[PDB]
Amino acid sequence: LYFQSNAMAKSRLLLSELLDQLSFALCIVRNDYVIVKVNEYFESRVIGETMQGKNILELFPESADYLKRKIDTALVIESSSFSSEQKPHLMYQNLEVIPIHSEDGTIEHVCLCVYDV
Amino acid sequence: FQSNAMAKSRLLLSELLDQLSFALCIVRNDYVIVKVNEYFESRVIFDGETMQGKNILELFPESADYLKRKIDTALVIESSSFSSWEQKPHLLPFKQMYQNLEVIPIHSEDGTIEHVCLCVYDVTI
Amino acid sequence: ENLYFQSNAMAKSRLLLSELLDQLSFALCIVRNDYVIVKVNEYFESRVIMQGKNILELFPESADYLKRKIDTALVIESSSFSSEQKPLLPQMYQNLEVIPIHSEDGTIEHVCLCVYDVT
Amino acid sequence: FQSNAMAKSRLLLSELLDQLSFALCIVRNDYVIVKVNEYFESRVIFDGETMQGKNILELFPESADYLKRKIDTALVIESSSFSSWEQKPHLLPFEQMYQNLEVIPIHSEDGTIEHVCLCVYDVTIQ
Repeated sequence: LYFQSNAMAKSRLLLSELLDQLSFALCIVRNDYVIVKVNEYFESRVIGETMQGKNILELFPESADYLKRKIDTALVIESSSFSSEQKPHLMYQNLEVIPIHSEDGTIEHVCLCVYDV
Repeated sequence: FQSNAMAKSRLLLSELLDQLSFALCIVRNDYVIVKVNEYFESRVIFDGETMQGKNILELFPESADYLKRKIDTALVIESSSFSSWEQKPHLLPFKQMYQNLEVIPIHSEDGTIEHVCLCVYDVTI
Repeated sequence: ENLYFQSNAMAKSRLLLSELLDQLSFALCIVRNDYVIVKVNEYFESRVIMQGKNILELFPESADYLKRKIDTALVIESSSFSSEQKPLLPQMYQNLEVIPIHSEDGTIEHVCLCVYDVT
Repeated sequence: FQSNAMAKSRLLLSELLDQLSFALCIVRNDYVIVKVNEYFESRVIFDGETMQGKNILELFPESADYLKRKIDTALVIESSSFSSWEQKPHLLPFEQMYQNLEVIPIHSEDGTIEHVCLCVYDVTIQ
């Protein structure tokens, strides 16, 4: 580590570890279950043409029951959820669902985050 | 209220990680791959498992010429180098834009370069 | 952010890294049953005016709240993510996280403390 | 138990951020400070509010000579530079350790270099 090159490498390595640790899947779903926004991370690590602008329940029917509920919950109770095996075609995965309030106060969107464990 | 706060937070975090992500690979003197990061794995047809202990020149022959010169430069002048990617066959896909390549020598206890570190970055203009 | 020149890209890259670290930055120390501090963040030390001191002796106004939260974790043997604090450590909220540390035997000799900021 | 998984996790993260953190400062081409890290503030006598709209060369006079040569290099050769901090008085106050300095020019739409970025990195040997 006496050479500046080594220091440089260390940094790059550490940043790579930090980034790979915080890496998570993210998309935003409209209240008709369509995706208005997604991670390069989600798109590059799961399951046609592109995820942007289509149905989540139809993209992952293997967990469409589980998903509908977790989304439906958010927009009705209007709060975040946090769930505990595997819930996507990517020990397991954790899911987080945040409702997004419009300026009037109505939810028309939820944020979906899946974390690898 | 607190919901948009959480949402905006996850959104921001996500957007920084997407913009800071880069490919990283470590190779021996013989151009044998010893380490690779998740971003690298996901942008080549190969898994990191098969790539372990393979020669990067052999694994990517369309970029071998360019890559060898770049690695060899770092081995001989004994210092890191940073530049955009000169040669038309890119090692990695992009997903007008371009790619920077960084090459960093790793010195042994004795002083000699025994590994070198490659990082590829993606820029959109 | 006129990223056509390569120097501009590097500067963007650094500013972004800086932004991320600012975001993730938090205060961490580790105390034992004595309430003595045996480990602490550079972040923590650079943000309050430390190793070997008593966490309660250091922050007098908060001492009441701090003891509770520490002693909770070790009795439940589980974690305590919480906000509530009035008299916390140097509105703009500060969330607190306490995590027990099971020693080789199984009994808890330490807890981790984490304080976070929010805009 | 699960408790140790969380602790080690926070410790890991915490030690990663300690090692990746660096001081960052943007200066106009007349040496006037435009933007600065929280991490930079914490390690100088000044605070961010006070520093903004002031000349770096005036704020750290014992370092001005070295800093001007570094910033001017960027300004004239139109390129970034990276080296250890070579002058005896270090800008920032942090088993021997040493500091690295990176100067990066920033081009305007026109082409002209109107700001430069400064980043000070801390290394630790042995």
